[PDB]
Amino acid sequence: APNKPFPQHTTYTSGSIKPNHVTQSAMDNSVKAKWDSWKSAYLKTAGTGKYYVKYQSNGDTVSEAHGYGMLATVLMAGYDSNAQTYFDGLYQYYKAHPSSNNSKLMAWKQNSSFQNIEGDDSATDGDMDIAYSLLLADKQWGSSGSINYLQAGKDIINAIMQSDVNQSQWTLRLGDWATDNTFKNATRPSDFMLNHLKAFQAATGDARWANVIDKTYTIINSLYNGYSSSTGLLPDFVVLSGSTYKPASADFLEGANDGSYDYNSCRTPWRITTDYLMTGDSRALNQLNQMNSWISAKVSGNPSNVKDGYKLNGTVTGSGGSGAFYAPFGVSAMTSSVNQNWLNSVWTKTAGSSNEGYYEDSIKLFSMIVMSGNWWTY
Repeated sequence: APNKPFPQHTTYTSGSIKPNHVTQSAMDNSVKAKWDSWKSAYLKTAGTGKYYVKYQSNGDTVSEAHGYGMLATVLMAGYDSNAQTYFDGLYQYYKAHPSSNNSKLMAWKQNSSFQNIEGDDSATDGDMDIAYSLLLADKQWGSSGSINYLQAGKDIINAIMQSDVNQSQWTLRLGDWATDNTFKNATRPSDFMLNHLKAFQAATGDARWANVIDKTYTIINSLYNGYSSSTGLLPDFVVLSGSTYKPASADFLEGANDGSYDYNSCRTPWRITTDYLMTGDSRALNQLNQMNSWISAKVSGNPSNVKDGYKLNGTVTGSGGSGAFYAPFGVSAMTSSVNQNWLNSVWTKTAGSSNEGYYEDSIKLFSMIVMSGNWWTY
């Protein structure tokens, strides 16, 4: 039986808050309902012994989606009696899709027949969530069964350090391909999963992870003060120019909003706050607090007014509402009791929302796990 069955009712750092206009059991049951709806839409078989996550309508996948499936299945054990079967199947799918640069990392994208497409290099975020999910699996089920989760997790973590970390700068690369002069020093703030990195250090003893945590907090604060002092917002991509990290310019890698708060960075208020929640580490607290203050004022406290993109100065770039964007602000709102009403509003919006699509629904689900007090770490 699972050692950390959902719901764990984790105690987060002192002074943090959870929604308080609904009961704890209503929250737990909302998460349960969202998990059932997520799996019904997104969690699919992938040939015998394998599962995968369908990230788009045509049945393609990416390693980001894979790692969200792995993470969710382990967190939802205790509720979902098939959690370990799903997790194991997802594991076997990951093992069958090694990156062409480091065989412990994952080839980032497959078509609907599970063949690698668009290049078979890794993506650092998918790698990191797969790695973290394996440490959680060791906690959840133990490593004595048919898969030694802890060892699998160490092996991928060491690979991330080997191939997905720039060890000159102690920054996370975009992936194991990102080694040339244009891309080697670039980093994606949505990969700043500081609390995953602490877990990596704990599992391996490698203090290089501490170097990356330290540098990454320095970058967050440099960009905050330098580029987003009134909003707290971080750009989709960051580049090193001369002495200083800066937002990327348009069409650096994905599109026109590469130096703005867009579809990558919408995850940062979730990923960064989680370290604070779990540890009390206050090194991004001013940045997160500024975000809370700015967004809740920007939208007059109504989560339906959050748009799917902003410039770093707070100018709207998005054209619509999106749970990928409102739900992570719910998590950052948890830093202070001054946001109680705003956090309650985000909760209600998120829990009451319809299925929007793989990306939005995954982000809402994790945000709900966190807001309900059910996140936990290695």
